[PDB]
Amino acid sequence: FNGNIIGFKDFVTNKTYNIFPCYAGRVSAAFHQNASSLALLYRNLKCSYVLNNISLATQPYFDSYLGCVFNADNLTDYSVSSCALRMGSGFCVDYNSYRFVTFEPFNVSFVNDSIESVGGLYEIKIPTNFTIVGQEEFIQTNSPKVTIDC
Amino acid sequence: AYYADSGMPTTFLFSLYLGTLLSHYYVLPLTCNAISSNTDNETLQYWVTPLSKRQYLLKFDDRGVITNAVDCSSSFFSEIQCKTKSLLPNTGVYDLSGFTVKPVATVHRRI
Amino acid sequence: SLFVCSNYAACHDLLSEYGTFCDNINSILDEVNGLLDTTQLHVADTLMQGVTLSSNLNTNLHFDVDNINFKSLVGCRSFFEDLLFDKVKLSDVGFVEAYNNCTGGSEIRDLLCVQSFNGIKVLPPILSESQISGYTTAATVAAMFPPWSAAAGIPFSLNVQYRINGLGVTMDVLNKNQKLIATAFNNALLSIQNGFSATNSALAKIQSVVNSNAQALNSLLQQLFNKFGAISSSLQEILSRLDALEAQVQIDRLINGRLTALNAYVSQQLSDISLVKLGAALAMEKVNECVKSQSPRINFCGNGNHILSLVQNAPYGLLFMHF
Amino acid sequence: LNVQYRINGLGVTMDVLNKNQKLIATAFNNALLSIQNGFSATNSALAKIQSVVNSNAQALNSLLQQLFNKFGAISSSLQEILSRLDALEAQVQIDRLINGRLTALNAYVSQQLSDISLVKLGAALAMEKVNECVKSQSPRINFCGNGNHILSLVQNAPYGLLFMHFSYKPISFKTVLVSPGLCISGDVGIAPKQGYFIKHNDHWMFTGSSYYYPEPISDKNVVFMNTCSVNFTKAPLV
Amino acid sequence: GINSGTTCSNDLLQPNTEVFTDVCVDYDLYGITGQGIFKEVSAVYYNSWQNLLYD
Amino acid sequence: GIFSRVKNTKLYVNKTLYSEFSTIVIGSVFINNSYTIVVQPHNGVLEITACQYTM
Ligand SMILES: CC(=O)N[C@H]1[C@H]([C@H](O)[C@H](O)COC(C)=O)O[C@@](O[C@H](CO)[C@@H](O)[C@@H]2O[C@@](O)(C(=O)O)C[C@H](O)[C@H]2NC(C)=O)(C(=O)O)C[C@@H]1O
Ligand SMILES: *[C@@H]1O[C@H](CO)[C@@H](O[C@@H]2O[C@H](CO)[C@@H](O)[C@H](O)[C@H]2NC(C)=O)[C@H](O)[C@H]1NC(C)=O
Ligand SMILES: *[C@@H]1O[C@H](CO)[C@@H](O)[C@H](O)[C@H]1NC(C)=O
Ligand SMILES: *[C@@H]1O[C@H](CO)[C@@H](O)[C@H](O)[C@H]1NC(C)=O
Ligand SMILES: *[C@@H]1O[C@H](CO)[C@@H](O)[C@H](O)[C@H]1NC(C)=O
Ligand SMILES: *[C@@H]1O[C@H](CO)[C@@H](O)[C@H](O)[C@H]1NC(C)=O
Ligand SMILES: *[C@@H]1O[C@H](CO)[C@@H](O)[C@H](O)[C@H]1NC(C)=O
Ligand SMILES: *[C@@H]1O[C@H](CO)[C@@H](O)[C@H](O)[C@H]1NC(C)=O
Repeated sequence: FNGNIIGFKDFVTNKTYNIFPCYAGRVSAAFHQNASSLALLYRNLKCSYVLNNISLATQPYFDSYLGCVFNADNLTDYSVSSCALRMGSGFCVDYNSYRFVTFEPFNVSFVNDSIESVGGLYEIKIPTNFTIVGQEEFIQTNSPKVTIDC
Repeated sequence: AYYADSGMPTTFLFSLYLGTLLSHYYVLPLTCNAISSNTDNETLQYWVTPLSKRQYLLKFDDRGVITNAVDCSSSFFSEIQCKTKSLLPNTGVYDLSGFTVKPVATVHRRI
Repeated sequence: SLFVCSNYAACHDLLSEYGTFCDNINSILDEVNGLLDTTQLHVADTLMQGVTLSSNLNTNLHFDVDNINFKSLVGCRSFFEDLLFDKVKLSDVGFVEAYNNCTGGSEIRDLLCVQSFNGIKVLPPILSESQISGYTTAATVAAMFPPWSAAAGIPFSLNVQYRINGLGVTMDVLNKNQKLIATAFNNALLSIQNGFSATNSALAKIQSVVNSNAQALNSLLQQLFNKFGAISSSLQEILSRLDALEAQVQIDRLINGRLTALNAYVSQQLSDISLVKLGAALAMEKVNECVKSQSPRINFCGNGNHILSLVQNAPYGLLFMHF
Repeated sequence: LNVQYRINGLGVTMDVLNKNQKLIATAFNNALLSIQNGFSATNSALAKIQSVVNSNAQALNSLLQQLFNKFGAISSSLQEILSRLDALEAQVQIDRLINGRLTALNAYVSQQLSDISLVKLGAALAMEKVNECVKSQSPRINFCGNGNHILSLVQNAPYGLLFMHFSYKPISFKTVLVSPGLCISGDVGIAPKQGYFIKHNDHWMFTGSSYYYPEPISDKNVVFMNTCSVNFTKAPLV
Repeated sequence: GINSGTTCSNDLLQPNTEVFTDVCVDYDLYGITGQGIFKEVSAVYYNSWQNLLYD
Repeated sequence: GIFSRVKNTKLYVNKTLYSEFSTIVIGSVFINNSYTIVVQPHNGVLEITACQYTM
């Protein structure tokens, strides 16, 4: 529709073609100050296809739902509470070397109690101490009054 | 032409407009008796590495001396760090687009 | 480095003199994605609250109280959001899958990956919809089960009873038809899940916003094919049949036309994410004045006499159900 | 008295804290000293104001190098161009060069329009905050402070206003066996407007919604009910 | 070597003037043109081949 | 272009310390034209003979 090529035929053997365009460009990388190595991520592309493109990387491949992550052992057993190097879809990497640990920001405390009306009554973990805490917040209300001579 | 016997970075000597493209380099033989002295003394150690078009980083200190240099062409840590104006970049997920496959052999448009 | 010029070194040399401008555009992209992720975490911790639920939870054993069904909206992935995910296939998970089909094979009409092959990449959001839907399910079952953190420690039927106290309705006729009004909510829930088969206004706006996004992407696709006063639109033929000095005016006119197209697009994107921030903040406001605790502000949560509301996860947004 | 009546609305009884006004006064001044020492740590608010000043400083810095970009022109310094080329050969690049300068200017004022609109909306949000939970206390939760927000006070800031908030959050809890709502032998329901009901020592006592305190049952702490539901707790006698 | 170097066109004869400090004047320092103010300072980081400082 | 890295050859003749290394020629065709380049060291001092003489 928008003038985009699809395929051709040969005038010799009269067989057709589908010209899917090729791929170029890298994806991303990850770095930390106290680390010294690099964490490489190659999303939306197969690890075996990446290794068949040029050569075999020094770090072993790790294929994920996102893609091919390098130099990081995937570890979904533990969950990082607060990350700063976001891989996307709740995923992150960190240095102690570099390894891949799934990320969740928040969780529910999961109080070990009942669920139903025991004798028509409920087990609620009500507070017994009185404690307050101040809260810090800022709202920007003003901007510097810039000008320019045209 | 550049040399610096003292100080590990090199400095300017002179420029020389020729126009003729320079093509070949050779080291002369020195007809000398024994600089090695039955391989018990020193020898000659000219080492060579070619140059080409690259963009680098030139870090200056308070006294205007070249502190460090970054290739920005070999590794992936060669880039990012030098494009973030530091010897050591901050944490972040920085994208890369420094690779193109270019495996082609035939380019024609014909009737 | 890929869009305005793909791979041509003589072209990239003329890109290199003015690469500071597109680097500034990339920094603009970085900060609008930073506000996008910041608003996503804002959504995450405003849906989150001081919630405690009992750790001995089983969604399949105990799932209903006083004969109101929730198995459409009970998750951990609920059927209620999965119906909407059946109604539209252009999710970010579907985007990732569509990137996964485009590695060789069939479907030569594959617009999403030839957008990626031309340069523009729809990044997935940093939070999966599975955990967001699980968070909304956790908030809903917190509202439905003791301790009622999302219902201020009050049972759900008691929330309905105490709300209908405050709306000019006495309790004398109410005490004999709890099952009748429970079936009234059940029939309302069946009606609103059955209404999604018809093209609703919610369906109209979700396909409107995703088709607007696709139309903007296709507008970027034809911007490569625009002349901008040049004799052609791409770099290979003008690098071939011209000698790059008479083609230099063609090159810089096409790259400044493309850069102005990106300036218009980043202005549109910053306006769009400002709208996203305003709509998001209004969503925060209506969440914490309807579902966490109802407020005496009339005719904003629901048209007419509002009683209560519920929030379900949606593709690229939240689905708000009001009663 | 203002803060005592304010935390009463959050579900706290007054009998315990009549003896405990001194230690919550120390909690007040310790919270102020903690947030005063909170600015010694690089917290979010200092990061926010530093982000604002670095953002518009970087914007006005990026305005400078738009003079120094190459564009299609052979240089960026017009002075050496006019000392290098004649006036007739100036306009072959300088007219579209200054056109690029003006496109940079009107683009820059378009982002200025966007940021002034969003900071006007931020000023409106700050206005809503200061007239709903600074000069008064509105029934609207999780808007000024997270959790049980008590009240807020506003201090002056450079290019903004600092919004410090008093919030209530206890440190220890206690399990208890309670029931929300019940009824009596005269088929009259008993249900808390705030809090729960504890049964101990063969009598049914009343507790608050934020602290374990068994209070004697009364008619002023309760909302009346004509008939209780069949799925409610039945209490004999009065 | 545009407006910089040693080969000076003396077709228009101009006498070499001392550096008038602390005034807003135009300068022709060995062919380097512009307009600005010079303040007499002290520097030690300069080298034999190095004569200009850049920002 | 090329980069060279030459460790000094500190040979110590008795009470006459020397540091002498080899001689390099660079050029295009190395004839009586094309500006042939010959640089040699002579015991602490370099001698550049960069002229289009015969080879
Ligand atoms: C590049 C290389 O392989 N250099 C050799 C070098 C040459 O093979 C050779 O000297 C040049 O003459 C030819 C083309 O045959 O030889 C070195 O070893 C010599 C062996 O010929 C060594 O024995 C030298 O022999 C002399 O007899 C001589 O004049 O040839 C005496 C001289 O003092 C002696 N040099 C010493 C001991 O250093 C060489 O000259 O060192 C070995 C090089 O690696
Ligand atoms: C009080 O409410 C509970 C919870 O709803 C009732 O217990 C079950 O409720 C479900 C759904 O309403 C029914 O399908 C079950 O048959 C109920 N179980 C039993 C044993 O009744 C409970 O019945 C209610 N009690 C009264 C008196 O209404
Ligand atoms: C097939 O190709 C031949 C030449 O290779 C051509 O002459 C012919 O027309 C084509 N089509 C058919 C149907 O044979
Ligand atoms: C890195 O090392 C420094 C210096 O010891 C230390 O202060 C810091 O806590 C370490 N970790 C990070 C994340 O910076
Ligand atoms: C890590 O990834 C590999 C493949 O990339 C997978 O087989 C393995 O199960 C993963 N480990 C987990 C999910 O713990
Ligand atoms: C509540 O917490 C405070 C915190 O220091 C503690 O001193 C006090 O003993 C606790 N208990 C009561 C009943 O106040
Ligand atoms: C992607 O598309 C191909 C071709 O239609 C298909 O064979 C494959 O199953 C698809 N992938 C998934 C995950 O369905
Ligand atoms: C060049 O002209 C100047 C006058 O501006 C004159 O003083 C000088 O002698 C001339 N140089 C010659 C003739 O070599």
